[PDB]
Amino acid sequence: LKQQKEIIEQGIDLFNKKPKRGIQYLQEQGMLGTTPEDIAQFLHQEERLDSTQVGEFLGDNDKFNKEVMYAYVDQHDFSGKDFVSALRMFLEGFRLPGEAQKIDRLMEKFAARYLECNQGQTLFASADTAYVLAYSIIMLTTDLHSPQVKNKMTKEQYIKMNRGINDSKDLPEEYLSAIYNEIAGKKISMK
Ligand SMILES: [Ca+2]
Ligand SMILES: [Ca+2]
Repeated sequence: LKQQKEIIEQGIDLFNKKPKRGIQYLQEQGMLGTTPEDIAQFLHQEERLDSTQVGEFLGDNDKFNKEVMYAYVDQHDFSGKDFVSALRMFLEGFRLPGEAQKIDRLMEKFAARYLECNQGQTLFASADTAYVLAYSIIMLTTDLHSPQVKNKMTKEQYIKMNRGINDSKDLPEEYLSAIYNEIAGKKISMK
């Protein structure tokens, strides 16, 4: 159709079939800019973009996708010295892709952005500490809250995931138990 209102909704529909097709259509139509920050903002603002497609797009290895993903994470504010809440805010927006390589890029950038927003912060010696913790949380919430895993990961098990070879860049066990309790009682969701 003709009205820009309709064009945006058509782009959104097209994105839901194939993200890059939706983006290009909107760019052709003069409805969307061409920088990573333009696309990232679009991704943040349009709640009707399909959750799974946003995850696959943000996690994709192509150069342009990664730049969009960086800008997308940079438009979050992760202040407050509250790691899990930060991660929950991040993962409210879309559905994590399945491919481990994708989760890995997403978790690495999440961790870098978290520390950048918490510079006086104390627990995490390096981005790697944060990245490993974040990844362990994804694994924990998948293990605890997927009925296909019948032997659930235990608190002792979880703590092991977060050791070696850093061994001082390593997190207190009391902190890992508290996170375990938090994730066991309240799954990571989009809702
Ligand atoms: Ca988000
Ligand atoms: Ca999610």
